[PDB]
Amino acid sequence: NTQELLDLLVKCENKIQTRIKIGLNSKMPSRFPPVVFYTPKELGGLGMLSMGHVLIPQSDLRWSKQTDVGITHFRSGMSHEEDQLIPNLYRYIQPWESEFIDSQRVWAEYA
Amino acid sequence: SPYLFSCGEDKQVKCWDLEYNKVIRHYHGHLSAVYGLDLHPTIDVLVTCSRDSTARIWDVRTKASVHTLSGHTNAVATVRCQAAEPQIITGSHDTTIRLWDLVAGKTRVTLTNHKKSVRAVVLHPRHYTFASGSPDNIKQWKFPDGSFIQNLSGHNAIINTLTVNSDGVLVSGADNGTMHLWDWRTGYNFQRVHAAVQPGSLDSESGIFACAFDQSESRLLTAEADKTIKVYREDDTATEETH
Amino acid sequence: TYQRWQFTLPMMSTLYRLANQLLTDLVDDNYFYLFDLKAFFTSKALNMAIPGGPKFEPLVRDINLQDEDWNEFNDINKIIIRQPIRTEYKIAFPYLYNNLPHHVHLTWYHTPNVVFIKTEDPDLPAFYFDPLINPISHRHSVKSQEPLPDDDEEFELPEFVEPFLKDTPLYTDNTANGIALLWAPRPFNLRSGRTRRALDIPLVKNWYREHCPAGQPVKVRV
Amino acid sequence: GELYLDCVMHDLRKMYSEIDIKVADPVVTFCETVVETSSLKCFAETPNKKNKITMIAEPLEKGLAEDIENEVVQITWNRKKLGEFFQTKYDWDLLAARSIWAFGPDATGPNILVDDTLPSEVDKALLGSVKDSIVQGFQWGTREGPLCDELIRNVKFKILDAVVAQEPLHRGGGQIIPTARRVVYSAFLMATPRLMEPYYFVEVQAPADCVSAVYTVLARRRGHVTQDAPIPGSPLYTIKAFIPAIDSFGFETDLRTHTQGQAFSLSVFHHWQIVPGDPLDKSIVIRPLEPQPAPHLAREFMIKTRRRKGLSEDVSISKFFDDPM
Amino acid sequence: KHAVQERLAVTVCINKIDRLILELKLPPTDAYYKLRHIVDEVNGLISMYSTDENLILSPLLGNVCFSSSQYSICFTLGSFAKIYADTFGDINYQEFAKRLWGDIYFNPKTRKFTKKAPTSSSQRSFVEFILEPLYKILAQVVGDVDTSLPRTLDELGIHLTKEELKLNIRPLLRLVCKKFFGEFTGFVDMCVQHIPSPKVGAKPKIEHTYTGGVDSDLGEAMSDCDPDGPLMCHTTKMYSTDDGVQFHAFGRVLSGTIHAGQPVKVLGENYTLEDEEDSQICTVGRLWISVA
Amino acid sequence: MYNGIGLPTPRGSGTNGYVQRNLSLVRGRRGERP
RNA sequence: UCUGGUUUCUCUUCAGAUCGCAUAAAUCUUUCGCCUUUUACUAAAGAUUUCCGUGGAGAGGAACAACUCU
RNA sequence: CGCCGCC
Ligand SMILES: [Mg+2]
Repeated sequence: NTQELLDLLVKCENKIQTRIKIGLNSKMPSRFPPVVFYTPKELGGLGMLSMGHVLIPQSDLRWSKQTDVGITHFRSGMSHEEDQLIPNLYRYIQPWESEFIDSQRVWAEYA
Repeated sequence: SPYLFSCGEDKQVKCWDLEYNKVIRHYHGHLSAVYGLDLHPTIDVLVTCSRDSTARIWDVRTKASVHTLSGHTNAVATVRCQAAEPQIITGSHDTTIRLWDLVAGKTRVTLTNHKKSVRAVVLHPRHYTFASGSPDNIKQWKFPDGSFIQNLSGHNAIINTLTVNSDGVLVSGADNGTMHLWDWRTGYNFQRVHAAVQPGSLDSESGIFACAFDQSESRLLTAEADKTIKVYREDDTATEETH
Repeated sequence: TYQRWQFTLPMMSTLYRLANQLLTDLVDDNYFYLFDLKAFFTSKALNMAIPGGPKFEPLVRDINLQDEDWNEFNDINKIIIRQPIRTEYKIAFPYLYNNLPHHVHLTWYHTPNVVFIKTEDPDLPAFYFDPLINPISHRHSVKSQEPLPDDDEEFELPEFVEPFLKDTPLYTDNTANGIALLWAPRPFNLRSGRTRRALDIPLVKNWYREHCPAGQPVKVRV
Repeated sequence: GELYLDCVMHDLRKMYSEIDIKVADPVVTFCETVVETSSLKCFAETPNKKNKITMIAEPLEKGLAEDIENEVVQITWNRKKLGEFFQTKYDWDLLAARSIWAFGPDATGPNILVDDTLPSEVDKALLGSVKDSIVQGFQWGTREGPLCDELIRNVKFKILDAVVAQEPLHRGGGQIIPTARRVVYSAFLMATPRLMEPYYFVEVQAPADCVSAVYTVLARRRGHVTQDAPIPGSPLYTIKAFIPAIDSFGFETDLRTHTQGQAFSLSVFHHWQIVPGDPLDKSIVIRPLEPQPAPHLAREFMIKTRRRKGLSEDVSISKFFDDPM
Repeated sequence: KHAVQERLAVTVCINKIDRLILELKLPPTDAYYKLRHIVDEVNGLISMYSTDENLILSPLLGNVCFSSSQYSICFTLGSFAKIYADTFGDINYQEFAKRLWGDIYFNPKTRKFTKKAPTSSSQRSFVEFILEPLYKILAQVVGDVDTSLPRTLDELGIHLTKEELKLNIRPLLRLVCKKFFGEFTGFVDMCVQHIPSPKVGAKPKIEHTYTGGVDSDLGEAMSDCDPDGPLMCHTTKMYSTDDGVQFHAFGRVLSGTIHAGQPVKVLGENYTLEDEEDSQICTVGRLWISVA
Repeated sequence: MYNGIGLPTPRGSGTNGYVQRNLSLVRGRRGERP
């Protein structure tokens, strides 16, 4: 729900993307593809858990501060659009109210 | 001109334009800190005095050093300049005044007195006769050739400022807080006022670094070491009479 | 010194024919409604963008503020929205659709829409692409003066009974392309002028000051 | 219009008062009327509990509404002669035609009164019939609108019966004017009242190649295109249409954008028409955003001005209009 | 519609005939068809509110003057047969001038302005003496600036020197038809024909703007200044001054005169039901007339 | 901006911009082409 | 019958004009943005210059200048 | 409605 944090994750992840690239003196678009970062260390590579490639949402900026409006106009997050579709980190993390409803039934069944 | 000038110990001399509140000229060339500056009242130059040993004639509109007035042997604490000859008066920390030629650059006449250093000179502005300030014996001179008119009384701190009003009153402000009023005519120490510090400052931090009269010369306002501007006025009585 | 030049209209009409493929068919500044320079200056000043237009950085009018009671008293979900206020409306006239505008310029409004039939054939006033509702060969509904062809010849002196011209027609070979050159672009409606430097003349410059034709990649429109 | 109010706001900001000024979203002055006549008859009370003026309100025809709107009848005429005018024009009844007094708003707005539908003699004593208290009381009570503080127009009220105070210097002689106001629009609101939005007549000139674009950009804004006329001379030619003034906002810019600057339009005030819906309706859910193209945008269109400078809502006829004892 | 509702003198100056013919490029007969159509349309449009049934407009009444403000031409035939007259005519216009519209002239038998076509393709007198010569000036200056233009200047009798002939084709056109047509005589003769030249048409004016006032105000408002009347001058408009905070109001005087700081009884919209609830009478000794 | 929104600082954040439209909306009439 | 001059080269100040129907780079002062520090930078505002060019003016010739505008 | 490119 916190939109201002989803802007921040896209802002910060790209900033450490760029911080590694300036250590190679590169900063170049295709001299340092996102295969290099998002490949797990077990093959080699750096292995980093994306949350930037997420298509950060928007809404009408006039009526945003007024009222819960709904949803329109997805804004592109990280700058990668070639249909690689790097997985989010959020889908591998089991949500909270699901976790508590699992907790209630599991300890009930265990007793 | 509609702009003020500034100078400080960052070696920098600046022309703050007042119609925009921003620096526009930003003079350069002093090899050490920059102490005093003064404007020539008729033509558009600018005379600045430093810590190294020198004073400089900056040409406004060209920001170009017309002269470097190289004749002192230590820091040059203050400088005033006027329209009538002699043009420039530099009182320095090597205990001497000297009086300069603005045109040729050479000094006209140096004034060796003042066992301790001179740090404030001021000119009058009705008739001749400027006056200089030093820990020993604030003196008083006379413009063509320089001539020892008079010395003034025992205001014996290491004084910082001299200012003179058009009706002959003269304030000497010193480094230990004491500021002495005088008159130009006789030399009679008049008031001898010593102000307090404002609550935070310790007792031994009173000292006067600037004093200037108003254009009205009803207000005398002093900038002190207590991070405070103190603004003074007259008093409308009669019975504090002269002895 | 090659500073000044004067041509003649056949010599310039041929140059105007040769200089197509890079010269725009726009007869008036009416294609450029909300692509004018002043529309762009307003879009710069107002932090918004015409689609297909330039996107600048904000200026000193960055952040606004209104306390909660005041903007809550003016603007709730109370106003009668019917259709949204697009940004082309705000760039069009930035005063009733936009509170606090400044450093703002104010655009042009409807140059009078020149029509100008183009030609492919001789006989200059060919009268095509044009209907006509006036009933031909039979009309009267208004009273006319001198409705009595009765006075014989007394005052039409036959030395100059004639019109102002019959020694030359109302058209020739170089009056079709002459009035076609009357509505030409900027270098070609001159007949005379000065000499410009060869790097001073921008060739592909009426090209970008247009819309982008659709069906073009993202690289060429950015 | 748009450009007029633009130049107003430009001269207001940067010439006559150079303080920054917030504006609002534009919205129209709109109007009120009735569609058919009453379904009940009114009731009165004064602080003396002395009067009982029971009456109704019924529509008129739109042409004569424009006529009295546009000074075709004038109040300076002869009583029988203006009676003959309305008599032989609206095939009205003879005894009621001369019975009229001064008209609605400004004594020009079409909210006329006829005293004499129901029979000619009741009182006629001292006031006995509407002379100054009810006439000027209606003037004071027809410019301030009943339903959402917007004016009535093209709805006439006819008094059916009334009574005078015993001596209106002593009893109520200036205490029936607000009762007169309240009675008249009490009879109005019980009669299925409706609202009126203005329309603009728009004249487009447009080249033939981009001429369905104007059909789309006014058909989206609820526009009845009346006359597409190929004109002689100009190869560009004219469109003549009608659009609501609430959907005229950014009209010529939208029209001139879709036709890449070739088309052009002008817009002027036409006569008022009926919004699709009823203001009296309840059990009617209005989302805060999402404009209605619905048959119930009138209820929205009136609650969103009662939500304005406005009043409180729930205008069912129980409290200030009637008395279910 | 708003003018005849105020029953003002509806004359008309239709404009941009260069835009008719340099731009739409109509042949002369069809240009006459367009102009006859447009004058017939404004005639049939004025006669929608027929309190003034006799009042129609046509060129023959001196009621409509054609023009092109791009190139500064006055047109109308009561002023154009002057330019037929001063060079090589001796025509005695305004009987010749009221004769060229909607009737066909033909070259032999020297003149009989028929109601019929003598030759089976006979252009009218309006498109043989006045409109198509304007075509020949116009087309020969914007098509043939090098050849055939000194011939037409020698025929028209306009000398024009080497500096002013090197112009671009649009200002050269404006200068050549400015030196041809001279001054705007058509626009002022169209105002001798109509626009009732006040104190003559003052009766419906003072009737409609004032509320009655016979025997007190009506007969003196019908009079002129002749300084014996009231002051009684209207004001509808309020221009700004350059600084902006000063307003200068603006209006017409009807019977009277203001000199040097007269006390001025300022009426209002509802200050005077019969008498002034407020005046704030003013003393103004500067007032002066306006140009652009 | 077609209508309302985007990003004033495309060089601040680590994005390129290009707001899409939300293609998953639910309503009655939207289109312009067919 | 008399009056009688466009090119091209050098200087001479004035420029108030889309001096240029297009459009560089720098310095200063602030806010940005990347940033570890400094130059290379970012992209907005303000005020200044330099530079590539131009406009009207005095003079000196020479170029058919004697063809002839006048 | 499409940042980014390094001595
Ligand atoms: Mg270091």
